[PDB]
Amino acid sequence: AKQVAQQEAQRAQFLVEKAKQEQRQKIVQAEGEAEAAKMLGEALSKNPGYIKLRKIRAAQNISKTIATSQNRIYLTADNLVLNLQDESFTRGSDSLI
Amino acid sequence: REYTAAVEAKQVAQQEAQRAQFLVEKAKQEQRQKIVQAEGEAEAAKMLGEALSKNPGYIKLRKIRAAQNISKTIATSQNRIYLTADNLVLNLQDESFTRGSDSLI
Amino acid sequence: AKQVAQQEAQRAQFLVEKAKQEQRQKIVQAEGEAEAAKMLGEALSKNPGYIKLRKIRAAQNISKTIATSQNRIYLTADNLVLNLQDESFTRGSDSLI
Amino acid sequence: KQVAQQEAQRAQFLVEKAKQEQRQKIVQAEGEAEAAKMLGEALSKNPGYIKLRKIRAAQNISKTIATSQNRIYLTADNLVLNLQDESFTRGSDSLI
Amino acid sequence: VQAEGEAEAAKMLGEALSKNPGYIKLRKIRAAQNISKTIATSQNRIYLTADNLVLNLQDESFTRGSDSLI
Amino acid sequence: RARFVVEKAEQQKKAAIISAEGDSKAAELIANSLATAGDGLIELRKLEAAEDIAYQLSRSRNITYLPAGQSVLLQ
Amino acid sequence: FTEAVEAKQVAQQEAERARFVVEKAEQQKKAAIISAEGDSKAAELIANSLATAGDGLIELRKLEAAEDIAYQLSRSRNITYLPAGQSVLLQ
Amino acid sequence: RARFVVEKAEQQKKAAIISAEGDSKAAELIANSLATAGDGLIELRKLEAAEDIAYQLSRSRNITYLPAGQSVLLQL
Amino acid sequence: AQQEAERARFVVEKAEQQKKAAIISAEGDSKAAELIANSLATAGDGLIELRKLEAAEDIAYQLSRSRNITYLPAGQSVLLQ
Amino acid sequence: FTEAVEAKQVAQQEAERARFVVEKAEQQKKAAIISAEGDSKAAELIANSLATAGDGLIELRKLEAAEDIAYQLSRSRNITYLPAGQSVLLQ
Amino acid sequence: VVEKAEQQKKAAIISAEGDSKAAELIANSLATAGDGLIELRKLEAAEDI
Repeated sequence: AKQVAQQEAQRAQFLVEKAKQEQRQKIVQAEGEAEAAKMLGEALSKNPGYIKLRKIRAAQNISKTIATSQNRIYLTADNLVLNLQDESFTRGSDSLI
Repeated sequence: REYTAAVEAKQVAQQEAQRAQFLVEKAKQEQRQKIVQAEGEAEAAKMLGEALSKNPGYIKLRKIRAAQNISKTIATSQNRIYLTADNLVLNLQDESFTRGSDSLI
Repeated sequence: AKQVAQQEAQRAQFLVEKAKQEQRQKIVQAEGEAEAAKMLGEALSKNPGYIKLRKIRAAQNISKTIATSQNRIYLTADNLVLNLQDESFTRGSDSLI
Repeated sequence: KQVAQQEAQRAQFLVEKAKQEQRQKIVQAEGEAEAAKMLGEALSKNPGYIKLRKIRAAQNISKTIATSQNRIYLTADNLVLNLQDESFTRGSDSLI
Repeated sequence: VQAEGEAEAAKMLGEALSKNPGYIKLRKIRAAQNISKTIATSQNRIYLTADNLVLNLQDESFTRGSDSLI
Repeated sequence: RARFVVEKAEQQKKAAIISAEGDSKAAELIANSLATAGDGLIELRKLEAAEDIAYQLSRSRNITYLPAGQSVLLQ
Repeated sequence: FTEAVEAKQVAQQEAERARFVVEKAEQQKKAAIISAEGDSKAAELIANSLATAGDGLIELRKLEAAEDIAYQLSRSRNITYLPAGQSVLLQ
Repeated sequence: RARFVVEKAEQQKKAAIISAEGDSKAAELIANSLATAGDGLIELRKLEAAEDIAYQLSRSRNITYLPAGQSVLLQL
Repeated sequence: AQQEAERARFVVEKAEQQKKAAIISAEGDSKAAELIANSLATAGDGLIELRKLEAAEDIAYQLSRSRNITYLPAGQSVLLQ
Repeated sequence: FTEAVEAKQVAQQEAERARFVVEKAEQQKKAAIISAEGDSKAAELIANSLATAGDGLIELRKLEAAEDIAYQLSRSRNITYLPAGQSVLLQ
Repeated sequence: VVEKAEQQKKAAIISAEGDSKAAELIANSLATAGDGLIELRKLEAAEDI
């Protein structure tokens, strides 16, 4: 009673020690992340096309994942690129112009 | 007779006023708890405000991380969840595709 | 019949006295509110961030309540912060400038 | 014509009923007029009182409908859970 | 024959109503009541608006009538 | 009937006077404190009232919450 | 007649019971003052720090609160998440 | 019979003007007071009536509350 | 008596350690935010864009093993299989 | 007492385990830096080309990926395509 | 039907005269007093309906 309460408070002291270690975990991640920020921002300052390309690959990776999922998925038919009469057909080439 | 039972109910009401006195002491304890939490938040606010006022973007990364943690949480939940297909980044041909790279430049 | 109703009106006379006691209760509560308003409104007139934090805390408390509720709750999926590709994603950091 | 005779009598009874109604109606209006002066002067300085009353009214309504047999479809902005929308700051914004 | 009746009715009513058509408004109220008594025993399925119950005291339309009097 | 109506007129008027005193005295006090200080108390009371209302309705199986804007079809 | 006299006596005793309720209410006023002081002191500490710090703390609290809420509501079959601007569907 | 109908119409006119007299006396008291004061009483009474109405309808199984507009649904 | 002394020590210790845990976590978040802000302030948000892309990959993976998750194409009506 | 002693020792050991989590996090930081270098070198090459060539590949690759994605998702009865901006009932 | 219609013309004129006299009384009182009675009557009828 007296000691179950007080020793749970001492457990909280050790949870504070655990919090010290959790702090270091977060700082490790922040250090590595800062390094990544410098490298990537400089590389992408000339042109962000890499993002676009990775986005494309992300789609492909995601399509591999969801193809075997238990997840129920409703997509748009525009992903099939079948409406050749749509006014958005030329959009890509119009961007190239 | 019945109104001596009414008197007993009034004695209970007096005891309920005494329980309200107890609640006064309970409120003192609660006030102290609120003060302690507020001190923690004030110190946190100073430290976080400096860093985040220099450049927000820790918030963005923390929000991405929060999305990941939430996905792990809800992946084993009992909730029925309807998300938008835009999270799958499969529609490569629309005006939202370039949005991120446009934000960079 | 009417005389019985007149005795009911005598009961209602005691209910008028009861209403006077209720009035004192109401005034006491109002005094508490006035004193609270001075103290609290003074602090919040400088910066209402407390309210914001309190609202956050309220959210958490409410989530603990409804987690064991008999209610049927339909709730926006925006609370899951999963849509990293929308325009709302940056608003928080944008508010920080 | 017996029904018509009774109906004429009932109309007379309704005249007397209307007299009683006028008495009751006037007295209630009298109470309301006094209340209007007293309360309206106080609220003309700051209606925040009724804001608090409204809050308390909500709570009373809640306690009532918690037992009610009605089907109640409430909005999800009750249960303040959407910390990410513009209504999160709205209250503190109006406070300023 | 009916047209002759209507012509006479029009002269009398047009004179009176040109001063203040509020009579019609009162008549319209009575029509509501009469219609109610009819439809109260009707075989029709009737979907009315809840605004007929005046219960929403918080709506901006609440004061509307008194605002018209001002 | 009139005597009963008059006794009730007295008692209803007196109850109304008591209510007017209570409400006008609850105002003033509150209204003056809120004339000086702001509506911070109002907002705080709203927050804790939301918590309380959520609790009071937590045990009902005939109360349901729907997202703010859009009806669906429920089960 | 007797029942009206009985109810009259009940109302008299209830008026005194309301006096006891008022005593409870005055103790509740004291407790309310205490909690109001707590809210005021907390608001003061937090307002002074945020006046110069900004809302960064609040943004982080919202993010971690979203995590906590999602966790807290995970064990609840009576909760359904719907996307903003959905339509119609039951299940 | 028709004579009783006419007499009823006369009695109804009398009752109507009694009630209308009461209405105007009430309106006079209240209109003067509210002209001096304001509509604070109106707002307070609306709140009290909201509580009362919620209570009166609380025992009905034929009343459903729908969330501020909203369109179509069915809870199964 | 003994329980009151126990309560004094327990409550003070509990509040103290709770505040200190909050202090440590706040300091960690502040230092992390400092490291991130100082780099992104000169680099830009390109990092964040990549993090969002790979986070979308991860989220899709995490929600692949659940029949309670359904994806809908922004605007759509009613159906059910 | 006769569980709480162990519980505080458990929290102590959890702090030590969190220190080991820091050790693996140091290695994760190294791996993250390596992958960040990979992404920055890739981004540098690609940015240098696209800044003078134009989007080019991005449009072509989107077409190729549309074919690829349709193919990969072809083997699933949990995926359906609805017309853009238009409603569907299960048929 | 024509025989009935002639009698209907008589009855219609009688009732139209009644309507016009009612409209005269009411129009005068409302022209000088206002239409407050009508708003009150709307409320009374709402309860009745």
